[PDB]
Amino acid sequence: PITGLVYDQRMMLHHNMWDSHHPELPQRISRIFSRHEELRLLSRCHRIPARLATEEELALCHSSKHISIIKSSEHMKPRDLNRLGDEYNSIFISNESYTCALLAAGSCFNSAQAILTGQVRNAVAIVRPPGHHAEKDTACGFCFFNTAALTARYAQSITRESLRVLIVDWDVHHGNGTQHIFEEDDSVLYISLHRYEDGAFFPNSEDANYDKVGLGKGRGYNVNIPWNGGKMGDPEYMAAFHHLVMPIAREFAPELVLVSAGFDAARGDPLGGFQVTPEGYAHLTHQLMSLAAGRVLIILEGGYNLTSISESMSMCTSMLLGDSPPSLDTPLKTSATVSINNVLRAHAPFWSSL
Ligand SMILES: O=C(NO)c1c(F)c(F)c(F)c(F)c1F
Ligand SMILES: [K+]
Ligand SMILES: [K+]
Ligand SMILES: [Zn+2]
Repeated sequence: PITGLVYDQRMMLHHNMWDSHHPELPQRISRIFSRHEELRLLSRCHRIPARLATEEELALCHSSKHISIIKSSEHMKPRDLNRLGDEYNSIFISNESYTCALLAAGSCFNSAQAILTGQVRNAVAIVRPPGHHAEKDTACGFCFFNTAALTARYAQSITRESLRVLIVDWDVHHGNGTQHIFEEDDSVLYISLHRYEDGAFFPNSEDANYDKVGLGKGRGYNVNIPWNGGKMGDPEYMAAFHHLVMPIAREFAPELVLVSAGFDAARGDPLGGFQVTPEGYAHLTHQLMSLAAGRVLIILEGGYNLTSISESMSMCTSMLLGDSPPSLDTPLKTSATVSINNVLRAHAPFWSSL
């Protein structure tokens, strides 16, 4: 009954050389790691080493063109880096960015391999840059390669092609890249909760709405839970898990669970505007542990209040370690009930548990 942890200080080297106060800070990962030490959680975990993803691994989800362009940034000069970053939606690049994105992915591959071989029951990956906005052919929203998507395909590559992987994306933003990568796939169930605001919230696309249920063989295997007009918090997230995430997940019966665990829905986040508490994230983690015989990998995505993300992700690791859930502190915001009912109607054709 062992929990893996991967963290490598080298991933701090990715930085914004024009705006050193950009919220996707190097110290996002060192702060989370530190909170694990001062809570004495780190000594309770088995440390899993980081490694570089290979280019062949990147090709599991990304085009050769995209891989070559990001790879080339390693040797670019500052003006050329600024030029190239400005060509994407919300990207900054330094000479170390490519290596850091490689390490983030390879860290998650090693963790998934530890889980699937039974060396650990579950694991946490304290990694940056994030992944879930990255598409097959382009970088986006602070993400270069789609770490969680790659890990799902890597896992299938060391087990069997049709291994059922559930990705739960509780980052406050829609994982546009993850949805698109698996949109026609019934082996990877993608469930995202996200602030939507009728398309006004980043990444600013109606792809995130509840009626995008998947395509082709994938119809039913893409579940968008979009929030509108409300400062959502633990009550809304508990209700979404009770009515939607957990029944669908149980029916799908995943063999591996990946959490795209952004902590920007947290109370205090400067961007998310939501109020999920650390005990909220602990309860969400604890519920997912009832799936896949406990085979859960928690992957850091976004989250920009250094205190909030450090407390929030430490509480997730505490639940993976088997600690009992802390106690939560209200009626759902009326628009949250609407959102949940919209998803319920959109997916009950495909999931009899709804
Ligand atoms: O955290 C994010 N995504 O997970 C994120 C964000 F919070 C922003 F404010 C952005 F402008 C952006 F491009 C992003 F990708
Ligand atoms: K999300
Ligand atoms: K899918
Ligand atoms: Zn986010």
